[PDB]
Amino acid sequence: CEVAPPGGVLGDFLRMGWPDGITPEAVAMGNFWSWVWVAAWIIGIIMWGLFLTAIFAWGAKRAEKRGEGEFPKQLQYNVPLELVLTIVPIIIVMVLFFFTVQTQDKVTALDKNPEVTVDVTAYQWNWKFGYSEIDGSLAPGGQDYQGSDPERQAAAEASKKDPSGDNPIHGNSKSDVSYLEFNRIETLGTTDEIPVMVLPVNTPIEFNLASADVAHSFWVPEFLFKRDAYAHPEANKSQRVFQIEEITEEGAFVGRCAEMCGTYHAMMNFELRVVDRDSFAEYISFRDSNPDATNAQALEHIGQAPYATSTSPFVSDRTATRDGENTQSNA
Amino acid sequence: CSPPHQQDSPVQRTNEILTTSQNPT
Amino acid sequence: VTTINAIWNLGPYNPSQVSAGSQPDVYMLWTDGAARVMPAWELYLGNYTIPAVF
Amino acid sequence: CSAGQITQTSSQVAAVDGNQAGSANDPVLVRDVTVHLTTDGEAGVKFTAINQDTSHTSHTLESVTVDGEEVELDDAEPIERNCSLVADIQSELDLIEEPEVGCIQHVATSLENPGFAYGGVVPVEFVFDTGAITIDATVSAPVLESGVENREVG
Amino acid sequence: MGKSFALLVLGAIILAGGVWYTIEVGYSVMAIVAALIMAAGGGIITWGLAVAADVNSPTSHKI
Amino acid sequence: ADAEKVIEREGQESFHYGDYYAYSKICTHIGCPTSLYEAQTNRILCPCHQSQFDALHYGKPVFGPAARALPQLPITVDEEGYLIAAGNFIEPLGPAFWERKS
Amino acid sequence: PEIYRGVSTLDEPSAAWGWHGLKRNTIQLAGWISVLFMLGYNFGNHKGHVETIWLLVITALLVIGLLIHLFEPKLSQVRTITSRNKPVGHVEPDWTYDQATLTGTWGNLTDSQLRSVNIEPSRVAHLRA
Ligand code: HEC
Ligand SMILES: CC(C)=CCC/C(C)=C/C=C/C(C)=C/C=C/C(C)=C/C=C/C=C(C)/C=C/C=C(C)/C=C/C=C(\C)CCC=C(C)C
Ligand code: FES
Repeated sequence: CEVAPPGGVLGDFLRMGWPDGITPEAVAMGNFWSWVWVAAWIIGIIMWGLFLTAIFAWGAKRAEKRGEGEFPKQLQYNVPLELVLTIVPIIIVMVLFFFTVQTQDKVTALDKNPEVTVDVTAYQWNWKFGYSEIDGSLAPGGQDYQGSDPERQAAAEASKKDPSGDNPIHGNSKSDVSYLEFNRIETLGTTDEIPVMVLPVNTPIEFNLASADVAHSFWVPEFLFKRDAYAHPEANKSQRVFQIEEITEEGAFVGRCAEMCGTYHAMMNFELRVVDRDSFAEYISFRDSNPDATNAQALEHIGQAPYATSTSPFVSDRTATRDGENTQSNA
Repeated sequence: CSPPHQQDSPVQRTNEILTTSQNPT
Repeated sequence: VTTINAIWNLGPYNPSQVSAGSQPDVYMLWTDGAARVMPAWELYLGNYTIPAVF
Repeated sequence: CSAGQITQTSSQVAAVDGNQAGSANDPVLVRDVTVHLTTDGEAGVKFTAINQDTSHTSHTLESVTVDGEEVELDDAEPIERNCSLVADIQSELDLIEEPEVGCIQHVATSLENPGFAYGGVVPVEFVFDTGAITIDATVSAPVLESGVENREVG
Repeated sequence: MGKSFALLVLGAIILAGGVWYTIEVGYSVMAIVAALIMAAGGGIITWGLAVAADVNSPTSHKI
Repeated sequence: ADAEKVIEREGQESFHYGDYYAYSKICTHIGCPTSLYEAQTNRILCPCHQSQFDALHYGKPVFGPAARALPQLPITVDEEGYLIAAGNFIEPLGPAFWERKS
Repeated sequence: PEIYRGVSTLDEPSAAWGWHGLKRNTIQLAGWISVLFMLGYNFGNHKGHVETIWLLVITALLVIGLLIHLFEPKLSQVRTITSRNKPVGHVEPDWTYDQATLTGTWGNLTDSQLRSVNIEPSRVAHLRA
């Protein structure tokens, strides 16, 4: 909403545990949530009161001590009051749906003009990020950076058909991967390292999701948003692109998988690290110039933590984890 | 109810390296 | 209409070879199953032994 | 019951002659360490040294020895993080292609046979700039080109 | 009124026995048993409260 | 890696020849060939009545009707480089009978 | 209803036609022999203890069943009153017959109520006299 929550302890209570959020539409979703919770609390107390009245006021022992007799008034129908009480929730959900449409449409609109677009690949069980396009302001070359790898993506387009011929699924091979974008600047998540995507502050950013394997989901709790990543998103008629108007503050933020994908569904964490806009140019020029260098080396080049400080990788041994120290020491 | 002589050894099997005789060349 | 005891693909007997499914005939399976379920209790008495299959 | 914390599929190692050293927490791992000794008498040490030091302290294999005896190897580049130095005898090393994409490097080896026996096990001592790694390895012949050899009676 | 006092008091120490053990042991299997002891204490607390509820407002008048 | 954690039987210390061990194939329960060598669990298995012998714990039974360990054969290479039996079984192999000691 | 060889016809309707009642001592003896055998099962060459969990659970439940079958405890029938329910000496009136006859629980209804049930009092004045 354009109107902020009550704030204070009332806002904290109404929050009620949501992260504050780090984007404009995150603020909008939080405000809408707070006011919806206000209305919900009104309804909740104003009906729990009637049940409590039944518990304490409408008891039988009281009315029999008062001499009311063995039975009450035996009223059954009050049609005007019934119609009024039917009309009330109609108007409540109607006026709620109006603001729901407002906030939803300003969230989902794909017209935010990205400066950065990152292709994201979900696979069992880790994340792989790849910078797809970068505006000339942040790109190394002054002109816009385009990251699609010609040879590796050519392999993807060649995988569509004719492995000496099976082609069952609508004329394509069952193992098609032409929907995945392969980029030359990539960060690859492993069981030994939590992947970290590096993003700037105060730029419209775009995410292009896809999934090598079963369906996953991308969830950043600080965006207050999550989107499902599917294999062949075009075939599913699923929208695989979503844009954030900007991120408003720097920092490291955990992001999780919110879709049941398999055995190691809990181990599939990543981190989203938001850095000063001037440092992002250094990061991308460093990764481009000497591609053999790892992601951690680039983060050292910035001058921040080489590894995800938000979440450390899980211990991969099925017996050592019994004593609760299931955290790997990255360094 | 287990055989009397079926006893595990005290020896801890430090490696006993092996070789074969080489040709004079 | 139904094959029974297709000996031609079992090969001749030699004491060093065995198959996974090597049960006796159906009417003997009970006395096989007994040998399968006995918990290996064996007695040793000096120079003598009562095996677990007694 | 089979899907518990102790599981049969999880405890398995590769079906190879080469021993291995190092946990996931150790800086440098040696995989598939074996003493090869072809039927023609030539010998060497097959192994793969993988660097995973999170400190990014790139190493260089200073030396390898079998029972204290030297093994010849040359042109070993430093191994930075997430890189593999594959080592094998030259004849076997020629059978596989060096990958132009990825960090792998191929290096040849050879050692004079002091009389090692097929079947037995011998210690192998690696020393890199950052430290030494010891591991027992078996002695065996290289693998035949599959499908070419027949059982010959004489 | 009635047993509800003692049935509460017996619980109040058992619950205290549970949570104490919970803050003693680390993350371990025995922490699960500590949780069970703590929950048993809570159950006996509510059991005392429910017998108190029955005594306050009986609805099976004749024994 | 698995030859490290072998337990030797008292008196059968030097029977192996490096990685090579040599057990009797005749089951100690009723004498079916055992013959089902699980390559990872390292359990020699008998299909007749499901006895399991730990190949690392000197062939001692671990499951099934069998009560007694598989006897072991000592082996060694000859002058020419073939494998030969370096001795006789020290223990009566096959199923047990009444007068068999242990 | 006669008792044949220790069992009553009411419990075993064909008590006179065959072998019906095993003595409870026999049931106890068989159960205890079974428990002894199943506890012996856990002295074999098996290594794991999941086997032990299954055996111990089943033997514990066996012993529980055998102890209750040994003593065969009982509880009394509770004599409380919960609600408008009435004690055992009550006699239930046939409310339907009363409804269809205007007698008993439906007797002596006033004129207004008789009209309220679509019954003209003129056809009923002698019945309530
Ligand atoms: C876990 C999520 C896995 C993925 C993804 C892949 N494999 Fe795997 N592999 C896995 C296990 C648990 C095991 C051991 C159990 C077994 O079946 O052997 C393996 C084993 C192999 C082997 C056997 C090695 C041998 O010495 O014989 C091979 C050759 C192998 N795995 C290859 C492989 C490849 C190439 C994969 C991706 C294309 C792959 N596996 C996926 C677990 C997992
Ligand atoms: C060859 C020919 C001719 C034919 C074929 C083959 C054969 C010979 C076969 C035969 C068979 C037979 C005879 C069989 C028999 C069997 C029997 C009799 C058995 C019996 C058994 C018994 C038992 C095991 C028992 C048990 C018991 C018990 C456990 C009990 C218990 C009790 C309790 C617990 C109480 C309570 C109750 C409940 C819980 C239920
Ligand atoms: S013959 Fe091997 S288990 Fe019986």
